Amino acid sequence: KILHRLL
Amino acid sequence: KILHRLLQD
Amino acid sequence: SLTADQMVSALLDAEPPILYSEYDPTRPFSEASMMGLLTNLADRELVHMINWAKRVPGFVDLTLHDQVHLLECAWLEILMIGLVWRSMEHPGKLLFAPNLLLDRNQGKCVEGMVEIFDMLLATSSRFRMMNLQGEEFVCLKSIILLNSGVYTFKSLEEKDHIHRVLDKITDTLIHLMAKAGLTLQQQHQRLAQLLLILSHIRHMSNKGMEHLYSMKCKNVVPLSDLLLEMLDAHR
Amino acid sequence: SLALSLTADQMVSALLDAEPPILYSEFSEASMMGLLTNLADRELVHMINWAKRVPGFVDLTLHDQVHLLECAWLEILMIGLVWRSMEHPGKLLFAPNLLLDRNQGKCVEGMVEIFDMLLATSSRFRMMNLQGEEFVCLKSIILLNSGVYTFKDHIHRVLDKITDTLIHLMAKAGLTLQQQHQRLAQLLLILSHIRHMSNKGMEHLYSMKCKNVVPLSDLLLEMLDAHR
Ligand SMILES: Oc1cc(O)cc(/C=C/c2ccc(O)c(F)c2)c1
Ligand SMILES: Oc1cc(O)cc(/C=C/c2ccc(O)c(F)c2)c1
Repeated sequence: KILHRLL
Repeated sequence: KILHRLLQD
Repeated sequence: SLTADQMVSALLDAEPPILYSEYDPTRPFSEASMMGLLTNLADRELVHMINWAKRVPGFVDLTLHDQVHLLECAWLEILMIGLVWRSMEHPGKLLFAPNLLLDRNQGKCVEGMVEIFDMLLATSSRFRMMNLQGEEFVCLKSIILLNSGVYTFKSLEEKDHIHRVLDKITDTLIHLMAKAGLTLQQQHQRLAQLLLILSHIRHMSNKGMEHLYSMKCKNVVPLSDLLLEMLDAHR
Repeated sequence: SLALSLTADQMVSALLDAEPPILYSEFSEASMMGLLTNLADRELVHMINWAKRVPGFVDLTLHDQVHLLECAWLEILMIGLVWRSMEHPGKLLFAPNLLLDRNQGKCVEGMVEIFDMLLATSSRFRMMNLQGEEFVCLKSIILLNSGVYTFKDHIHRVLDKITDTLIHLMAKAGLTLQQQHQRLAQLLLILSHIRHMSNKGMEHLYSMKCKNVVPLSDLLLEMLDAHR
């Protein structure tokens, strides 16, 4: 998920 | 309304 | 105009009874069967809650319209926190009634019910971990009644009153903790811990609200007229 | 591991420094919807990097970090808006160039309902005279608390510490012991209402999905799918 990458 | 009634009792 | 002990005894005396269901553990449960039981139980508990609400110190001082609003907004919340309190010493289980003790697995007999079950179970587990007291429980239940609808509201000066008793229940909660022998810091933290639960309880209510609304549209089991009224306040 | 080792002023300055910026935006129904969702998507990116600065948030595993943000992103988004719109009564300051009315909320189905709740919260913050140091504490509390049940001993320790931080601010402000308890309670009761707006906002957002009005960014649809 993109949320992972931002984190 | 039933609540309207039940509270008035 | 009450002391906290007078406040607590006022709440403890006003406590609604624990009702039973017509459930007979001789036959298993379907979707519509378990739905009929829970909604029939919720309807009968609703009646007791209303007469309990009229005994919460300061609730009568409100107008009939505001009394209606608060109960319309918090009925499923007050309902749920009562369950969570009953199911406290039945880990992994939900005590809807003394004859109706349910499992997480049994929650899968109804579509989307299991999700709300775990949340209720998690809240019951949390109350157990915090070792919630009955005096603390009746305070939180009164807080939900006075607070959950106080925002969705000229002349008035009644909101100012609602916050007054609210602040008084806060004082009452602190008296209990201070009486228990907690340090000043432990009181603050425990007070905070308790009121943060109500955020989660509100979440379960909203999820629960939309759920049995689907049932009303899916037409699985008939719902009592009082229950449909409380449900229509939430659109 | 590291968050518990701060003073409250060290805790406050940690939160104040981590504050996300105020973004700008670029009315029909779909037009106002495009604006708000585009704004929310850009604000979401800042929030994530803000979340990674909340003391003790990094100490959690990547999965738990995801869960908490999935659960509270609309809440954090809303309490921020409510905070901005604090000194614009009867109005919502989504952006410095996007100040909206309760009447303008009627440009979208069921939007006005959530508007009044947001306006009521902003009014409440104004009445309580909420401080910026108190605001960043509540916003952090929501992040740590909103998803902590749907799963821990550490998160509560951090939560308890923010409680200590909140009390330090009030005691610093010259409030009596009783006034501190009551104000602490008053604040945390708002979060119950903010949760309610989030859930109402979540489904309204979902109704514009399926029944397509304006396309939504992939990041926004991801956060929206965490809530069923
Ligand atoms: O007496 C109580 C007490 C109580 O706490 C809960 C209930 C039932 C809650 C409920 C009912 C139907 C649903 O579809 C649902 F999702 C939840 C009944
Ligand atoms: O009812 C709805 C529907 C909908 O699609 C969005 C919203 C909220 C959008 C929003 C955007 C930016 C913010 O900073 C914020 F707090 C909220 C509310």
